[PDB]
Amino acid sequence: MYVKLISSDGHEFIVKREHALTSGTIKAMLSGPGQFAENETNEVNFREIPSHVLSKVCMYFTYKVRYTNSSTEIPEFPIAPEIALELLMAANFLDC
Amino acid sequence: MDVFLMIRRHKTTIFTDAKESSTVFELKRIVEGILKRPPDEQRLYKDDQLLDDGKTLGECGFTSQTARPQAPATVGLAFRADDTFEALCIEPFSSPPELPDVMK
Amino acid sequence: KLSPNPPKLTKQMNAIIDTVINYKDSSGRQLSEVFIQLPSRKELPEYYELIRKPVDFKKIKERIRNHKYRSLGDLEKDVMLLCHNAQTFNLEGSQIYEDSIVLQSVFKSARQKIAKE
Amino acid sequence: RPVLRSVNSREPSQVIFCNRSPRVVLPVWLNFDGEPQPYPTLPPGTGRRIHSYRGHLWLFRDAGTHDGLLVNQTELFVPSLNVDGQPIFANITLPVYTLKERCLQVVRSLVKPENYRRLDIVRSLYEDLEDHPNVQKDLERLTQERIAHQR
Ligand SMILES: Cc1ncsc1-c1ccc([C@H](C)NC(=O)[C@@H]2C[C@@H](O)CN2C(=O)[C@@H](NC(=O)CN2CCN(c3cc(-c4ccccc4O)nnc3N)CC2)C(C)(C)C)cc1
Repeated sequence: MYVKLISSDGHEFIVKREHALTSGTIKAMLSGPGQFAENETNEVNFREIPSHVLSKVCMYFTYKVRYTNSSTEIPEFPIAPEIALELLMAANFLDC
Repeated sequence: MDVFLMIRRHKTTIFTDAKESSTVFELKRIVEGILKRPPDEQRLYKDDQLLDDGKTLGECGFTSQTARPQAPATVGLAFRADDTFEALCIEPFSSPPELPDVMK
Repeated sequence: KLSPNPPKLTKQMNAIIDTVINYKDSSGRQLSEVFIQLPSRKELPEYYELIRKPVDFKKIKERIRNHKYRSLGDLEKDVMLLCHNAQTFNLEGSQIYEDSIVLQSVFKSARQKIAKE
Repeated sequence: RPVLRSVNSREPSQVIFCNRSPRVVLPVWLNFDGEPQPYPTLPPGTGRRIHSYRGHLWLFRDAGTHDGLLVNQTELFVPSLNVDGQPIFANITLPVYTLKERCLQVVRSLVKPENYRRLDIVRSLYEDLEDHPNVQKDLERLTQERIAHQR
Protein backbone atom coordinates (compact mmCIF):
# COMPACT_ATOMS: atom_id res chain seq x y z
CA MET A 1 0.00 0.00 0.00
CA TYR A 2 1.24 3.56 -0.91
CA VAL A 3 0.42 6.88 0.89
CA LYS A 4 0.79 10.41 -0.60
CA LEU A 5 2.78 13.01 1.43
CA ILE A 6 2.43 16.67 0.17
CA SER A 7 5.04 19.46 0.88
CA SER A 8 4.26 23.09 1.86
CA ASP A 9 5.06 24.09 -1.79
CA GLY A 10 2.54 21.50 -3.16
CA HIS A 11 4.90 18.67 -4.25
CA GLU A 12 3.46 15.10 -4.01
CA PHE A 13 5.58 12.21 -2.56
CA ILE A 14 4.19 8.66 -3.15
CA VAL A 15 5.91 6.22 -0.69
CA LYS A 16 5.05 2.79 0.81
CA ARG A 17 2.90 3.11 4.00
CA GLU A 18 5.20 0.94 6.20
CA HIS A 19 8.07 3.32 5.24
CA ALA A 20 6.07 6.45 6.25
CA LEU A 21 4.92 4.84 9.56
CA THR A 22 8.62 5.27 10.57
CA SER A 23 7.42 8.78 11.53
CA GLY A 24 5.53 8.67 14.87
CA THR A 25 3.88 11.96 13.89
CA ILE A 26 2.66 10.39 10.60
CA LYS A 27 1.88 7.07 12.38
CA ALA A 28 -0.60 9.06 14.59
CA MET A 29 -1.92 11.02 11.51
CA LEU A 30 -2.68 7.75 9.55
CA SER A 31 -3.88 5.29 12.30
CA GLY A 32 -6.76 7.55 13.57
CA PRO A 33 -10.18 7.75 11.80
CA GLY A 34 -11.17 9.42 8.47
CA GLN A 35 -12.51 8.98 4.87
CA PHE A 36 -16.35 8.57 5.41
CA ALA A 37 -16.30 4.92 6.75
CA GLU A 38 -12.52 4.07 6.96
CA ASN A 39 -10.19 3.75 10.05
CA GLU A 40 -6.93 4.99 8.32
CA THR A 41 -5.79 7.76 5.85
CA ASN A 42 -3.92 7.68 2.47
CA GLU A 43 -3.02 11.44 2.04
CA VAL A 44 -1.20 13.93 4.38
CA ASN A 45 -0.60 17.70 4.00
CA PHE A 46 2.51 19.34 5.49
CA ARG A 47 2.26 23.14 6.05
CA GLU A 48 5.86 23.88 7.26
CA ILE A 49 7.99 21.29 5.38
CA PRO A 50 9.17 22.22 1.85
CA SER A 51 9.79 19.76 -1.04
CA HIS A 52 13.63 19.69 -0.87
CA VAL A 53 13.30 18.59 2.81
CA LEU A 54 10.35 16.14 2.61
CA SER A 55 12.26 14.43 -0.30
CA LYS A 56 15.20 13.87 2.12
CA VAL A 57 12.74 12.71 4.86
CA CYS A 58 11.52 10.01 2.42
CA MET A 59 15.09 9.13 1.40
CA TYR A 60 15.58 8.47 5.14
CA PHE A 61 12.43 6.31 5.40
CA THR A 62 13.83 4.22 2.51
CA TYR A 63 17.24 3.95 4.24
CA LYS A 64 15.75 3.18 7.66
CA VAL A 65 13.66 0.23 6.37
CA ARG A 66 16.47 -1.14 4.14
CA TYR A 67 19.21 -1.06 6.84
CA THR A 68 17.34 -1.84 10.16
CA ASN A 69 18.15 -5.51 11.12
CA SER A 70 20.82 -5.82 8.37
CA SER A 71 24.11 -7.78 8.86
CA THR A 72 25.35 -5.97 5.71
CA GLU A 73 27.73 -3.15 6.91
CA ILE A 74 25.66 0.11 7.00
CA PRO A 75 26.49 3.20 4.86
CA GLU A 76 26.43 6.73 6.41
CA PHE A 77 23.16 8.73 5.90
CA PRO A 78 24.41 11.93 4.18
CA ILE A 79 23.19 15.48 4.98
CA ALA A 80 24.50 18.58 3.20
CA PRO A 81 25.11 21.51 5.57
CA GLU A 82 22.70 23.78 3.67
CA ILE A 83 19.73 21.41 4.29
CA ALA A 84 20.81 20.40 7.83
CA LEU A 85 18.86 22.92 9.97
CA GLU A 86 15.52 22.48 8.15
CA LEU A 87 15.87 18.68 8.16
CA LEU A 88 16.60 18.81 11.92
CA MET A 89 13.44 20.91 12.34
CA ALA A 90 11.42 18.45 10.23
CA ALA A 91 12.67 15.34 12.07
CA ASN A 92 11.96 16.98 15.43
CA PHE A 93 8.39 17.67 14.21
CA LEU A 94 7.99 14.19 12.60
CA ASP A 95 9.46 12.19 15.57
CA CYS A 96 11.89 9.95 13.58
CA MET B 1 20.41 -7.10 -6.31
CA ASP B 2 18.25 -3.97 -5.62
CA VAL B 3 18.14 -0.36 -6.96
CA PHE B 4 16.29 2.55 -5.23
CA LEU B 5 14.37 4.99 -7.46
CA MET B 6 12.57 8.34 -7.47
CA ILE B 7 10.05 8.21 -10.41
CA ARG B 8 9.27 11.91 -11.13
CA ARG B 9 6.71 13.78 -13.37
CA HIS B 10 5.74 17.46 -12.72
CA LYS B 11 4.98 17.79 -8.94
CA THR B 12 4.67 13.95 -8.51
CA THR B 13 7.62 11.87 -7.07
CA ILE B 14 7.31 8.07 -6.35
CA PHE B 15 9.77 6.40 -3.94
CA THR B 16 10.20 2.68 -4.81
CA ASP B 17 12.74 -0.18 -5.33
CA ALA B 18 13.18 -2.78 -8.12
CA LYS B 19 15.75 -5.46 -9.07
CA GLU B 20 18.80 -4.35 -11.16
CA SER B 21 17.72 -7.31 -13.37
CA SER B 22 14.02 -6.26 -13.69
CA THR B 23 12.91 -4.51 -16.96
CA VAL B 24 11.84 -0.93 -17.84
CA PHE B 25 8.47 -2.51 -18.83
CA GLU B 26 8.09 -4.22 -15.40
CA LEU B 27 8.78 -0.81 -13.72
CA LYS B 28 5.91 0.79 -15.75
CA ARG B 29 3.68 -2.05 -14.32
CA ILE B 30 4.51 -0.81 -10.75
CA VAL B 31 3.66 2.75 -11.94
CA GLU B 32 0.35 1.50 -13.40
CA GLY B 33 -0.62 0.10 -9.99
CA ILE B 34 0.02 3.43 -8.21
CA LEU B 35 -1.16 6.15 -10.65
CA LYS B 36 -3.51 4.08 -12.91
CA ARG B 37 -2.05 4.50 -16.43
CA PRO B 38 -1.05 1.55 -18.65
CA PRO B 39 2.57 1.03 -19.84
CA ASP B 40 1.68 2.04 -23.43
CA GLU B 41 0.66 5.50 -22.11
CA GLN B 42 3.98 5.99 -20.26
CA ARG B 43 7.52 6.95 -21.36
CA LEU B 44 10.49 6.57 -18.93
CA TYR B 45 13.81 8.48 -19.12
CA LYS B 46 17.22 8.42 -17.46
CA ASP B 47 18.00 12.16 -17.68
CA ASP B 48 16.94 13.21 -21.23
CA GLN B 49 17.52 9.78 -22.84
CA LEU B 50 14.37 7.62 -23.31
CA LEU B 51 14.52 3.98 -22.11
CA ASP B 52 13.64 0.65 -23.88
CA ASP B 53 10.89 -1.68 -22.41
CA GLY B 54 13.17 -4.74 -23.08
CA LYS B 55 16.42 -3.49 -21.42
CA THR B 56 17.06 -4.13 -17.69
CA LEU B 57 17.41 -1.19 -15.25
CA GLY B 58 21.02 -2.49 -14.94
CA GLU B 59 21.54 -1.97 -18.72
CA CYS B 60 20.01 1.59 -18.54
CA GLY B 61 22.73 2.32 -15.88
CA PHE B 62 20.75 1.97 -12.61
CA THR B 63 23.13 0.04 -10.25
CA SER B 64 23.60 -0.74 -6.50
CA GLN B 65 26.38 1.94 -6.40
CA THR B 66 24.38 4.66 -8.35
CA ALA B 67 20.80 4.05 -6.97
CA ARG B 68 21.25 3.73 -3.16
CA PRO B 69 18.35 4.08 -0.68
CA GLN B 70 19.77 7.30 0.87
CA ALA B 71 20.54 8.67 -2.68
CA PRO B 72 17.95 7.10 -5.04
CA ALA B 73 18.39 7.45 -8.84
CA THR B 74 15.80 9.60 -10.70
CA VAL B 75 13.52 7.99 -13.37
CA GLY B 76 11.79 10.56 -15.64
CA LEU B 77 8.06 10.01 -16.43
CA ALA B 78 5.90 11.37 -19.32
CA PHE B 79 2.24 10.53 -20.05
CA ARG B 80 0.95 9.94 -23.61
CA ALA B 81 -2.86 10.64 -23.85
CA ASP B 82 -3.86 9.02 -27.24
CA ASP B 83 -1.69 11.21 -29.62
CA THR B 84 -0.74 13.62 -26.78
CA PHE B 85 3.03 12.80 -26.65
CA GLU B 86 3.65 15.19 -23.72
CA ALA B 87 7.19 16.41 -22.99
CA LEU B 88 9.32 15.39 -19.98
CA CYS B 89 8.75 18.15 -17.32
CA ILE B 90 10.08 17.78 -13.70
CA GLU B 91 9.06 20.68 -11.38
CA PRO B 92 12.30 21.11 -9.35
CA PHE B 93 12.32 21.04 -5.51
CA SER B 94 12.43 24.22 -3.38
CA SER B 95 15.78 25.77 -2.37
CA PRO B 96 17.21 26.02 1.18
CA PRO B 97 18.21 29.42 2.66
CA GLU B 98 21.92 30.30 2.37
CA LEU B 99 24.19 28.57 4.89
CA PRO B 100 24.27 30.60 8.14
CA ASP B 101 27.82 31.98 8.83
CA VAL B 102 28.14 29.90 12.09
CA MET B 103 28.06 26.66 9.90
CA LYS B 104 30.86 27.90 7.54
CA LYS C 1 71.37 14.47 31.66
CA LEU C 2 72.90 11.16 30.31
CA SER C 3 75.76 10.79 27.72
CA PRO C 4 74.25 9.57 24.39
CA ASN C 5 75.12 6.01 23.16
CA PRO C 6 76.65 5.57 19.67
CA PRO C 7 73.78 6.03 17.14
CA LYS C 8 74.35 2.54 15.56
CA LEU C 9 74.21 0.81 19.03
CA THR C 10 70.78 2.35 19.80
CA LYS C 11 69.60 1.28 16.31
CA GLN C 12 70.67 -2.37 17.03
CA MET C 13 68.77 -2.35 20.38
CA ASN C 14 65.63 -1.13 18.57
CA ALA C 15 65.93 -3.70 15.74
CA ILE C 16 66.39 -6.62 18.21
CA ILE C 17 63.46 -5.52 20.42
CA ASP C 18 61.09 -4.67 17.50
CA THR C 19 61.98 -8.12 16.09
CA VAL C 20 60.64 -9.53 19.39
CA ILE C 21 57.60 -7.24 19.85
CA ASN C 22 56.43 -7.85 16.26
CA TYR C 23 57.02 -11.66 16.14
CA LYS C 24 53.80 -13.64 15.57
CA ASP C 25 53.49 -17.43 15.84
CA SER C 26 52.19 -19.95 13.28
CA SER C 27 48.54 -19.17 14.13
CA GLY C 28 48.85 -15.42 13.39
CA ARG C 29 48.99 -14.27 17.04
CA GLN C 30 51.52 -11.64 18.35
CA LEU C 31 53.05 -13.11 21.58
CA SER C 32 54.56 -9.82 22.91
CA GLU C 33 51.03 -8.30 23.38
CA VAL C 34 50.32 -9.29 27.03
CA PHE C 35 53.81 -8.13 28.11
CA ILE C 36 53.94 -4.74 26.31
CA GLN C 37 52.50 -2.94 29.38
CA LEU C 38 52.30 -4.18 32.97
CA PRO C 39 48.95 -4.04 34.81
CA SER C 40 48.50 -1.22 37.37
CA ARG C 41 49.00 -1.96 41.09
CA LYS C 42 45.26 -1.19 41.53
CA GLU C 43 44.46 -3.68 38.72
CA LEU C 44 46.76 -6.51 39.88
CA PRO C 45 48.37 -6.04 43.32
CA GLU C 46 49.45 -9.76 43.54
CA TYR C 47 52.10 -9.20 40.82
CA TYR C 48 53.85 -6.27 42.54
CA GLU C 49 53.92 -7.97 45.99
CA LEU C 50 55.59 -11.13 44.49
CA ILE C 51 57.87 -9.87 41.60
CA ARG C 52 60.90 -7.95 43.05
CA LYS C 53 61.83 -5.88 39.90
CA PRO C 54 58.79 -5.51 37.60
CA VAL C 55 59.41 -4.50 33.94
CA ASP C 56 57.41 -4.32 30.66
CA PHE C 57 58.47 -3.77 26.99
CA LYS C 58 57.19 -0.13 27.16
CA LYS C 59 59.85 0.53 29.87
CA ILE C 60 62.63 -1.25 27.87
CA LYS C 61 61.79 0.71 24.68
CA GLU C 62 62.00 3.86 26.88
CA ARG C 63 65.31 2.75 28.47
CA ILE C 64 66.87 2.33 25.00
CA ARG C 65 65.85 5.87 23.95
CA ASN C 66 67.00 7.25 27.35
CA HIS C 67 70.32 5.34 27.03
CA LYS C 68 70.02 3.49 30.37
CA TYR C 69 71.35 0.38 28.57
CA ARG C 70 75.04 0.72 27.48
CA SER C 71 75.36 -2.69 25.72
CA LEU C 72 73.19 -5.32 24.04
CA GLY C 73 73.74 -7.42 27.19
CA ASP C 74 72.42 -4.69 29.50
CA LEU C 75 69.29 -4.89 27.25
CA GLU C 76 69.26 -8.76 27.15
CA LYS C 77 69.51 -8.77 31.01
CA ASP C 78 66.24 -6.71 31.24
CA VAL C 79 64.34 -8.82 28.62
CA MET C 80 65.47 -12.01 30.48
CA LEU C 81 64.24 -10.26 33.71
CA LEU C 82 60.82 -9.71 32.04
CA CYS C 83 60.50 -13.33 30.83
CA HIS C 84 61.81 -14.66 34.23
CA ASN C 85 59.24 -12.38 35.98
CA ALA C 86 56.50 -13.86 33.75
CA GLN C 87 57.78 -17.40 34.47
CA THR C 88 57.75 -16.70 38.29
CA PHE C 89 54.10 -15.42 38.38
CA ASN C 90 52.38 -17.51 35.67
CA LEU C 91 53.82 -21.00 36.40
CA GLU C 92 54.82 -23.74 33.87
CA GLY C 93 52.42 -24.94 31.11
CA SER C 94 50.38 -21.67 30.95
CA GLN C 95 49.94 -20.00 27.50
CA ILE C 96 51.77 -16.96 28.98
CA TYR C 97 54.68 -18.93 30.54
CA GLU C 98 55.52 -20.70 27.21
CA ASP C 99 55.12 -17.36 25.27
CA SER C 100 57.85 -15.84 27.54
CA ILE C 101 60.01 -18.87 26.62
CA VAL C 102 59.46 -18.45 22.85
CA LEU C 103 60.26 -14.74 23.30
CA GLN C 104 63.56 -15.60 25.03
CA SER C 105 64.45 -17.60 21.91
CA VAL C 106 63.22 -14.92 19.47
CA PHE C 107 65.41 -12.42 21.36
CA LYS C 108 68.70 -14.37 21.33
CA SER C 109 68.18 -15.35 17.65
CA ALA C 110 67.54 -11.66 16.91
CA ARG C 111 70.71 -10.63 18.77
CA GLN C 112 72.88 -13.17 16.90
CA LYS C 113 71.32 -11.99 13.60
CA ILE C 114 71.80 -8.21 14.11
CA ALA C 115 74.95 -8.25 16.34
CA LYS C 116 76.91 -10.55 13.93
CA GLU C 117 75.70 -9.45 10.40
CA ARG D 1 29.86 -3.27 42.26
CA PRO D 2 27.92 -2.19 39.10
CA VAL D 3 25.86 -4.45 36.84
CA LEU D 4 28.06 -3.61 33.79
CA ARG D 5 31.74 -4.52 34.50
CA SER D 6 34.32 -6.98 33.13
CA VAL D 7 34.87 -10.23 35.04
CA ASN D 8 38.47 -10.75 36.20
CA SER D 9 38.51 -14.19 34.48
CA ARG D 10 42.26 -14.20 33.70
CA GLU D 11 41.37 -16.49 30.75
CA PRO D 12 42.76 -15.05 27.48
CA SER D 13 40.64 -14.38 24.37
CA GLN D 14 41.92 -13.59 20.84
CA VAL D 15 39.55 -11.03 19.21
CA ILE D 16 39.41 -9.27 15.78
CA PHE D 17 38.19 -5.67 16.11
CA CYS D 18 36.93 -4.98 12.59
CA ASN D 19 35.83 -1.40 11.84
CA ARG D 20 33.27 -1.68 9.02
CA SER D 21 32.11 1.87 9.80
CA PRO D 22 33.25 5.07 8.06
CA ARG D 23 34.03 6.51 11.50
CA VAL D 24 37.39 6.41 13.33
CA VAL D 25 36.46 3.96 16.14
CA LEU D 26 37.42 4.26 19.85
CA PRO D 27 37.27 0.86 21.58
CA VAL D 28 36.17 1.33 25.23
CA TRP D 29 36.92 -1.40 27.80
CA LEU D 30 34.74 -1.43 30.91
CA ASN D 31 37.15 -2.26 33.81
CA PHE D 32 36.45 -4.41 36.93
CA ASP D 33 34.73 -1.39 38.62
CA GLY D 34 32.61 -0.73 35.46
CA GLU D 35 34.49 2.49 34.57
CA PRO D 36 35.34 2.95 30.83
CA GLN D 37 39.02 3.09 29.71
CA PRO D 38 39.82 4.19 26.13
CA TYR D 39 42.11 2.02 23.88
CA PRO D 40 43.96 2.77 20.58
CA THR D 41 41.63 3.95 17.76
CA LEU D 42 40.94 1.90 14.58
CA PRO D 43 40.79 3.88 11.32
CA PRO D 44 37.92 3.10 8.92
CA GLY D 45 38.14 -0.26 7.12
CA THR D 46 41.06 -1.36 9.33
CA GLY D 47 40.88 -4.53 11.45
CA ARG D 48 43.20 -5.76 14.23
CA ARG D 49 43.88 -8.95 16.26
CA ILE D 50 43.78 -7.93 19.94
CA HIS D 51 44.35 -9.82 23.23
CA SER D 52 41.46 -9.68 25.74
CA TYR D 53 40.01 -12.03 28.36
CA ARG D 54 36.82 -14.11 28.79
CA GLY D 55 34.00 -12.08 30.39
CA HIS D 56 35.56 -8.71 29.56
CA LEU D 57 33.10 -6.06 28.38
CA TRP D 58 33.57 -3.69 25.42
CA LEU D 59 31.66 -0.93 23.60
CA PHE D 60 32.68 1.17 20.53
CA ARG D 61 32.20 4.92 19.77
CA ASP D 62 33.25 7.56 17.20
CA ALA D 63 36.66 8.64 18.68
CA GLY D 64 35.93 12.26 17.61
CA THR D 65 32.19 12.80 18.42
CA HIS D 66 31.64 9.98 21.02
CA ASP D 67 28.65 8.98 18.75
CA GLY D 68 27.44 5.39 19.53
CA LEU D 69 28.27 2.42 17.24
CA LEU D 70 27.20 -1.27 17.00
CA VAL D 71 29.32 -4.47 17.34
CA ASN D 72 27.71 -7.69 15.97
CA GLN D 73 24.43 -5.70 15.62
CA THR D 74 24.28 -4.84 19.37
CA GLU D 75 25.69 -2.21 21.83
CA LEU D 76 27.95 -4.38 24.06
CA PHE D 77 30.41 -7.14 23.04
CA VAL D 78 31.76 -9.81 25.46
CA PRO D 79 33.99 -12.49 23.83
CA SER D 80 32.45 -15.98 24.07
CA LEU D 81 34.50 -19.19 24.69
CA ASN D 82 37.41 -19.25 22.17
CA VAL D 83 37.13 -23.04 21.37
CA ASP D 84 40.33 -24.57 19.82
CA GLY D 85 42.31 -21.32 19.45
CA GLN D 86 40.47 -19.77 16.46
CA PRO D 87 39.55 -16.14 17.32
CA ILE D 88 36.17 -14.47 18.01
CA PHE D 89 35.11 -11.65 15.64
CA ALA D 90 33.86 -8.13 16.56
CA ASN D 91 32.24 -6.49 13.48
CA ILE D 92 31.88 -2.77 14.30
CA THR D 93 29.21 -1.03 12.21
CA LEU D 94 27.23 2.18 12.22
CA PRO D 95 23.75 1.92 13.68
CA VAL D 96 20.60 3.23 11.94
CA TYR D 97 20.55 6.61 13.78
CA THR D 98 17.15 8.40 14.10
CA LEU D 99 17.01 11.19 11.43
CA LYS D 100 16.94 13.71 14.36
CA GLU D 101 20.12 12.39 16.10
CA ARG D 102 21.68 12.06 12.59
CA CYS D 103 20.91 15.78 11.82
CA LEU D 104 22.17 16.69 15.36
CA GLN D 105 25.54 14.96 14.56
CA VAL D 106 25.84 16.93 11.25
CA VAL D 107 25.01 20.38 12.80
CA ARG D 108 27.29 19.72 15.85
CA SER D 109 30.08 18.84 13.30
CA LEU D 110 29.70 22.21 11.42
CA VAL D 111 28.96 24.60 14.39
CA LYS D 112 31.22 25.52 17.38
CA PRO D 113 29.25 24.73 20.62
CA GLU D 114 29.58 28.45 21.64
CA ASN D 115 27.24 29.31 18.66
CA TYR D 116 24.47 26.62 18.90
CA ARG D 117 22.15 29.34 20.30
CA ARG D 118 22.84 31.73 17.34
CA LEU D 119 21.06 29.37 14.84
CA ASP D 120 17.48 30.24 13.65
CA ILE D 121 15.89 27.10 15.29
CA VAL D 122 13.27 26.23 18.01
CA ARG D 123 14.70 26.85 21.55
CA SER D 124 14.28 23.13 22.47
CA LEU D 125 16.84 22.08 19.80
CA TYR D 126 19.58 24.26 21.43
CA GLU D 127 19.46 21.86 24.44
CA ASP D 128 19.32 18.73 22.15
CA LEU D 129 22.49 19.97 20.32
CA GLU D 130 24.18 20.64 23.73
CA ASP D 131 23.32 17.13 25.11
CA HIS D 132 26.39 15.49 23.41
CA PRO D 133 26.73 11.68 23.07
CA ASN D 134 28.35 10.39 26.31
CA VAL D 135 29.30 6.82 27.41
CA GLN D 136 28.54 7.61 31.10
CA LYS D 137 24.95 8.65 30.22
CA ASP D 138 24.67 5.51 28.03
CA LEU D 139 26.00 3.08 30.69
CA GLU D 140 23.32 4.37 33.08
CA ARG D 141 20.69 3.64 30.38
CA LEU D 142 22.10 0.16 29.60
CA THR D 143 22.30 -0.64 33.34
CA GLN D 144 18.75 0.65 34.20
CA GLU D 145 17.80 -1.56 31.15
CA ARG D 146 19.42 -4.85 32.47
CA ILE D 147 18.11 -3.85 35.94
CA ALA D 148 14.59 -3.41 34.49
CA HIS D 149 15.23 -6.76 32.65
CA GLN D 150 15.96 -8.42 36.04
CA ARG D 151 12.40 -7.34 37.20
C1 LIG E 1 46.21 -2.07 19.58
C2 LIG E 1 44.75 -1.88 19.80
N1 LIG E 1 43.98 -1.34 18.88
C3 LIG E 1 42.73 -1.24 19.18
S1 LIG E 1 42.41 -1.85 20.75
C4 LIG E 1 44.11 -2.22 20.93
C5 LIG E 1 44.65 -2.87 22.11
C6 LIG E 1 43.84 -3.83 22.70
C7 LIG E 1 44.24 -4.53 23.81
C8 LIG E 1 45.48 -4.27 24.35
C9 LIG E 1 45.96 -5.03 25.56
C10 LIG E 1 46.92 -6.10 25.07
N2 LIG E 1 44.86 -5.73 26.16
C11 LIG E 1 44.35 -5.37 27.33
O1 LIG E 1 44.75 -4.45 27.98
C12 LIG E 1 43.21 -6.20 27.80
C13 LIG E 1 41.94 -5.64 27.15
C14 LIG E 1 40.87 -5.65 28.28
O2 LIG E 1 40.08 -6.83 28.25
C15 LIG E 1 41.73 -5.59 29.58
N3 LIG E 1 43.05 -6.14 29.24
C16 LIG E 1 43.99 -6.57 30.07
O3 LIG E 1 45.01 -7.01 29.57
C17 LIG E 1 43.80 -6.55 31.55
N4 LIG E 1 44.33 -7.82 31.99
C18 LIG E 1 43.67 -8.65 32.82
O4 LIG E 1 42.57 -8.37 33.24
C19 LIG E 1 44.31 -9.95 33.21
N5 LIG E 1 45.76 -9.78 33.30
C20 LIG E 1 46.30 -10.48 34.45
C21 LIG E 1 47.78 -10.14 34.55
N6 LIG E 1 48.40 -10.65 33.34
C22 LIG E 1 49.77 -10.80 33.45
C23 LIG E 1 50.70 -9.86 33.00
C24 LIG E 1 52.06 -10.13 33.19
C25 LIG E 1 53.12 -9.21 32.70
C26 LIG E 1 52.78 -8.07 31.96
C27 LIG E 1 53.77 -7.25 31.46
C28 LIG E 1 55.11 -7.55 31.66
C29 LIG E 1 55.46 -8.68 32.38
C30 LIG E 1 54.48 -9.51 32.89
O5 LIG E 1 54.87 -10.61 33.58
N7 LIG E 1 52.41 -11.29 33.76
N8 LIG E 1 51.56 -12.16 34.18
C31 LIG E 1 50.26 -11.96 34.05
N9 LIG E 1 49.34 -12.89 34.50
C32 LIG E 1 47.89 -9.91 32.20
C33 LIG E 1 46.42 -10.27 32.10
C34 LIG E 1 44.58 -5.44 32.25
C35 LIG E 1 43.94 -5.31 33.63
C36 LIG E 1 44.48 -4.12 31.48
C37 LIG E 1 46.06 -5.78 32.45
C38 LIG E 1 46.29 -3.32 23.75
C39 LIG E 1 45.90 -2.61 22.63
